[PDB]
Amino acid sequence: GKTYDVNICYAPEDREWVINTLVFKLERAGIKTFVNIRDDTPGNFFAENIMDAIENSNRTIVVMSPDFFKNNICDKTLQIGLSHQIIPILYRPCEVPYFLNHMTYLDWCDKDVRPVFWRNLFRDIRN
Amino acid sequence: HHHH
Ligand SMILES: [Cl-]
Repeated sequence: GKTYDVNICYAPEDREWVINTLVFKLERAGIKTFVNIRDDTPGNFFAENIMDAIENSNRTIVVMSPDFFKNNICDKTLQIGLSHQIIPILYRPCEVPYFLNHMTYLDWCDKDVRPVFWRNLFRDIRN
Repeated sequence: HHHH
């Protein structure tokens, strides 16, 4: 019942794939997406933009990578996201923190099952 | 359907 179907939480180092592949495909599929570089409010505090994205979206996609887990905004977003619903994507191999080590994720790195990645992602969002 |  939220304005956006999904918010995308990601590190700037992964922007190329996130914007040109993930957001591109989501929007083509009719999925309404909050993306910081378009939808953040300039002059709001970081925490305000985090909260706007989370509370106005049904779920938060978490784009896991080594750079995600070194990024302050990503961590703060994730912590609040755990109190709602998240869709973790393993985009690049990394050390996944203990509190995510028992959560099912969509594994982009597993090339042989890549043929079902988008099906699975879109199904969850639409469910 | 909501997670969890
Ligand atoms: Cl790592």
